[PDB]
Amino acid sequence: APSFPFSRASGPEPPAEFAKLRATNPVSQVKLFDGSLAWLVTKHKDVCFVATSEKLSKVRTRQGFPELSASGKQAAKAKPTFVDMDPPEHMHQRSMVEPTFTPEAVKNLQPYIQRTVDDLLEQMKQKGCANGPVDLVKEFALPVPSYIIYTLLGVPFNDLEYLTQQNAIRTNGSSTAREASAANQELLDYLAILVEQRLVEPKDDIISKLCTEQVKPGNIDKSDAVQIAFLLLVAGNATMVNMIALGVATLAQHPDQLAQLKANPSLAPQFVEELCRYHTATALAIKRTAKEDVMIGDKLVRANEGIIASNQSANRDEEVFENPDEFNMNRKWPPQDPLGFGFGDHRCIAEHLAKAELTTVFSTLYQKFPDLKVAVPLGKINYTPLNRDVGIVDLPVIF
Ligand code: HEM
Repeated sequence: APSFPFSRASGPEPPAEFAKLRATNPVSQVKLFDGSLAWLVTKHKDVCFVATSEKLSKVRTRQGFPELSASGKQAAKAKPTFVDMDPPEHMHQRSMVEPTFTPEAVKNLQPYIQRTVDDLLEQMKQKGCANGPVDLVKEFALPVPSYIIYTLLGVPFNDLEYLTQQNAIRTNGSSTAREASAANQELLDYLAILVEQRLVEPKDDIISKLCTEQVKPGNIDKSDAVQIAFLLLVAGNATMVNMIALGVATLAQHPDQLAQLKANPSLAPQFVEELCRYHTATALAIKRTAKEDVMIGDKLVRANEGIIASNQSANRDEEVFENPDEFNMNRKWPPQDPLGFGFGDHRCIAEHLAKAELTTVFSTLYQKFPDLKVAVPLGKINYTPLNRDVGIVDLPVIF
């Protein structure tokens, strides 16, 4: 049984192990850091199965849950939020914050999203270019999702820049454990303040909604509200940043498609669709423990055994996506759902918001800067460590 998680084949590539497993051992056992075993599911059909089976659980206090790291096991001790709940608890809490993320609400947020992107682009533009190349991540990829989620949560405008930086420290590779923990606790303390403030004087934001609709009524307590807000913040911000950076790098890697996108920004949604399939920046979230014996393919997963369903592998499943390793924004999509945002009940609550942010970025970026170019050789891009989800740390660009 090989050690898992695997390491990416290279900067922009997924672990090489998946393709081989999909072809000769679709459901196999892998070894976790603590020596425990878990079943790794690699085929699309099987990942969908794992994502929806009611015989499987997300509760981390269940023996057999596939924790992939030491900190993961320790974090499982805290009171859980809907991300780690099974029905009916899951939807009971998730539904408390769903409203802001529906396709309709996101559609209505479009002008705000566009406005946020335009402003950041305009700033990045005045950030000059005569003084050398600028870092697209620090100047654009990072603040776009950060400002949007912070603003949606209820953070005032003047606090955005500082909080964006602090939340970034939480996951920065350069950050020490101490710095990361401090930023983490700092954000939690700040949200606790906002919750106290919004309880007294609610505004038009998620935190306020939690306070008035759930805290005051006594459905949840203040700390719960804080944890739900924190979850919405940290769950996908880092991923958003990486996806934006990865999209820019990918376009540079395929001049033909960049030319096509420049000539037709209306192709942004298709490009984002292909981007979320090709670069599965969140590939270790579909994990479960078997509540009872379950058969998957030619394997029997016994009660209390853990399962890791790789949506990254599923998105490269040759049986579903033709020429899966080819990035093609003009790709002819099959009826099967790409799994960049998961599947089933737990499917990313912000899938629509995330795609809207990406679509806005890629339909505006090259209209603002038609000659935007990565300022270093593509093969020199600074990707995240290979033992981590795919992403880019920094990306110098000129325009
Ligand atoms: C483009 C970036 C994003 C990608 C690719 C992504 C992908 C995912 C994936 C694969 C999952 C696991 C779904 C499952 O269990 O099947 C997930 C869950 C989740 N994501 Fe994201 N996500 C993104 C952005 C966001 C953003 C912007 C937020 C916050 C505003 C967010 C909040 C969450 C939450 C709270 C969950 C847990 C949902 C649940 O368990 O019910 N995600 N995301």
